[PDB]
Amino acid sequence: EIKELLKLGDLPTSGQIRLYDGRTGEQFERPVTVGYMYMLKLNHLVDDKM
Amino acid sequence: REEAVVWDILDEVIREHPVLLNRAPTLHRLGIQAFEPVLIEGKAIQLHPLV
Amino acid sequence: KPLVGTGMERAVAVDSGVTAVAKRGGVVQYVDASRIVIKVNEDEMYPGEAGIDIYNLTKYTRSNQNTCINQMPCVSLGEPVERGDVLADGPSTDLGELALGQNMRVAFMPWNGYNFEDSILVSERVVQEDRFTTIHIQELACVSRDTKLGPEEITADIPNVGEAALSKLDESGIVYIGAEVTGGDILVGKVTPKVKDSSLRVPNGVSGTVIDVQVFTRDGVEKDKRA
Amino acid sequence: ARVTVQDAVEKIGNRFDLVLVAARRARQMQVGGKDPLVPEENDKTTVIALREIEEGLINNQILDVRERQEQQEQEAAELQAVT
Amino acid sequence: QDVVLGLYYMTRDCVNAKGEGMVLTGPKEAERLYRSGLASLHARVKVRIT
Amino acid sequence: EFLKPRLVDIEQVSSTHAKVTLEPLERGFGHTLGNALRRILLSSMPGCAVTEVEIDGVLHEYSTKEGVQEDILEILLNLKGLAVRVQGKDEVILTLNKSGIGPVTAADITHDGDVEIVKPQHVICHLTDENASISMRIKVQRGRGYVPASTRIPIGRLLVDACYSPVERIAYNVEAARVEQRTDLDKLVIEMETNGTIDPEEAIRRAATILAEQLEAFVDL
Amino acid sequence: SVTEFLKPRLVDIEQVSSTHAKVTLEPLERGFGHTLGNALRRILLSSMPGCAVTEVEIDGVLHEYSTKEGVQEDILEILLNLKGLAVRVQGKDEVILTLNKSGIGPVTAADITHDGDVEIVKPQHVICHLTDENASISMRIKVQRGRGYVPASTRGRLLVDACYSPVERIAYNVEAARVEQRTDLDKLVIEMETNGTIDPEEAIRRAATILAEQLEAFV
Repeated sequence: EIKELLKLGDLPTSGQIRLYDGRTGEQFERPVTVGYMYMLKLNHLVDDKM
Repeated sequence: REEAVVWDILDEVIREHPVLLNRAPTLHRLGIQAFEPVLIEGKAIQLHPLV
Repeated sequence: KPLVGTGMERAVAVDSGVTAVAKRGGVVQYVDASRIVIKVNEDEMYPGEAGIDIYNLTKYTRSNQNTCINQMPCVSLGEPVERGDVLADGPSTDLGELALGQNMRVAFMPWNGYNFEDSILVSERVVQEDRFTTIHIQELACVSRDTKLGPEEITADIPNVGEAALSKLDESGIVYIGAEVTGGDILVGKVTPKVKDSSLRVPNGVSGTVIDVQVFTRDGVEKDKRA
Repeated sequence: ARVTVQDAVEKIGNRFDLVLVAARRARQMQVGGKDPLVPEENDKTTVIALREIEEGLINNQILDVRERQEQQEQEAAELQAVT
Repeated sequence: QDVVLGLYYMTRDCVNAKGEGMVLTGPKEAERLYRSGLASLHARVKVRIT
Repeated sequence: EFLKPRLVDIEQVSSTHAKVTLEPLERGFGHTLGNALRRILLSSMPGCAVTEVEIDGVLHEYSTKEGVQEDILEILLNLKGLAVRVQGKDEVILTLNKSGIGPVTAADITHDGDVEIVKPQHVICHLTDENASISMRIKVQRGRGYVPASTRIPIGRLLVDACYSPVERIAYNVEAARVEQRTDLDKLVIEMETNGTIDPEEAIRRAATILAEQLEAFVDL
Repeated sequence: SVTEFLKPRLVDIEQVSSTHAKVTLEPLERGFGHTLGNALRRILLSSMPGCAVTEVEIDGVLHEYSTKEGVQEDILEILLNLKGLAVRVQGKDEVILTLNKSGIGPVTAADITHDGDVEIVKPQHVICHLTDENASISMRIKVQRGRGYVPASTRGRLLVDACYSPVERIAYNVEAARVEQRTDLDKLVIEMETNGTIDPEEAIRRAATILAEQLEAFV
């Protein structure tokens, strides 16, 4: 169902897109995984520890 | 006040002066090692990966 | 709004009382960021006590972990709501769901060593959009204790300061509301007759905006003018 | 400049006496009166001491010889100034 | 951890790539053939090393 | 003799995004100029975003104003999303006055003929009552890069973050320009997504000007 | 103030022997170290006008995997020794050179005939060793002008990887360097060898001339 939903959107089925590099402008070999992860900011902030 | 001239003073007191970095559960002697500082815009100690 | 959730976000965001769940259904008569005034449909409405429900929202205030608990209305003006429906989204909620963090485009790859053991390498588009810029609130007390040789005033006049202290302090010595302060500033001027400066000063390293000033006074001690 | 002290450890073979010899020398340069035996690249007295050690011109024997020479110079100065 | 993956992907081989079985006059033009886009990072090749 | 490209065609496909086309290119210069111009366009372009906002009876950003269904802080983020062109100034101070129930868009701003609002449907806030009215002064100024509030820094002049950057998303793709009785000549098609304040020819021309300024360090112009 | 950048200048050229140099640049604006290093890397390493040995016809050799008596090296190894021979030429596009020598000892480019506008950067560069007196080697070595690396598989005739561009190794290491009151800028560190047909600083100025000429219709 993840693959079938990735086929409803026009995305590649493997979940992996070829990505270029912003520094050199040239392709990363062996396509990498891009997606959306729900990332959280925990309350261990660095200018309360320094 | 941290005026514009004390940062050159700071780069002239750092230069060849090592510091002892120490991770909090030190078990053997390789858990206290001395480095030379390189100043960081930031608030986090940048630590060389192999170490 | 977590794109990949489990559907239990709704029950946690309602059942923990951080959102303003509607008590009686009906039509919105008024929406402000302060209050929400709900006209009640007649079937859920009592015969006497004609009655329209006025939800007071809790704006920017201190949590127990110095985070900011804040409620924002998620219904417009003149819009039907049902019993049990949500009206104001609390902290970390989005239309009645449960939004702790935020959803971002993530690549899995080594990138030049900057994500070596467990580190994480972040674009500037995350920090330009303020999409993690959280809001912390600090309560700071200043107390006028009763000591020997005389009590301690909350006056504005402080020995061994200049104009750079009193430029932030009012006719009564307490900081204005809305004054942007940094570390080493003066908030409440308090003096000790020996006279030594015992004023409230902003802690080292913090900035901020004075959002609220509360003054508590014992019955019998007279009031400075800001009180 | 300085990354490793390995040649200085080679020429004073104890690795615990290197610290003492270079500390005696860097106190001769810091307070100190003396001027270094080596060109300085805006290095501090630590690295100038160890850099003198690596080229084999400061060890414990040279420092004791120089302090006997200064003691004899102070002796001759006291005798030729008074008598 | 990252650096051994970078080495294990670098010094390896595959049975066909760009520049299979060509001959190279040194390691400097090996890196020049990798950067210009004429060979692959793992492509078996006779080099002259000293 | 290498061949030298020219801006051969520009397709302003929408008000936001467009496609410029560079042709002819020698083999190899397609990705070099494409990555270089993508670098310059995302890094250093002149934008005109909001910098300071001064609402009427609001002390600080962490409060509300009676009669608007947003906070003052959400009003500041919606102003932070405002895109606006200025012409004959560096700084300019816009005015907003509005009563009445309904959305307050950017159309309610006094127009100030050197200043152009590029998206007049862009909603700032939502006034919610008849006898409720905001009245603000919005300091728009020219800049470059990204200047937050805390680093460059009365009580009523709220400081918002400055994000002076017209562009959003650059994507270049080379392709063979089989023409001119000479094949193997590339064709740099650069699609640029812009909020609206910069014409795409001006963007690609400033980006190439920035490269020809940086190369002055070791060649004589 | 929107056009005012921190245009740099090269602070040192810390060089080793005249075919190699390590150039630096500071202060570069944040993000310009990588695009200047990358743009000049792809231009110096992809397209630079130069002359190089392209194809070789030996007299007695019909095939690359062939054998010849009296010669220490092999034909594959003699083409590895001809890939490194660095030649400068005047306005002639391509020209043939002929090498005829028989005797005990090394056979270098100083024994190639000189006629024409050909100039060799190394008389010392050894083509092949010989161990007999009657071993007679005779090659027609054809140089040609081009624009970078053109391999053999994308070209008795033999096939030599004609590398026309004068550089051999170029690399850059963008490191942090600060101005008085700025947060973070860059310091480009180019490190570059040649083959000797051009000294390195003039080769970086060739790369700069080419990239500044490819932007002339815009600026």
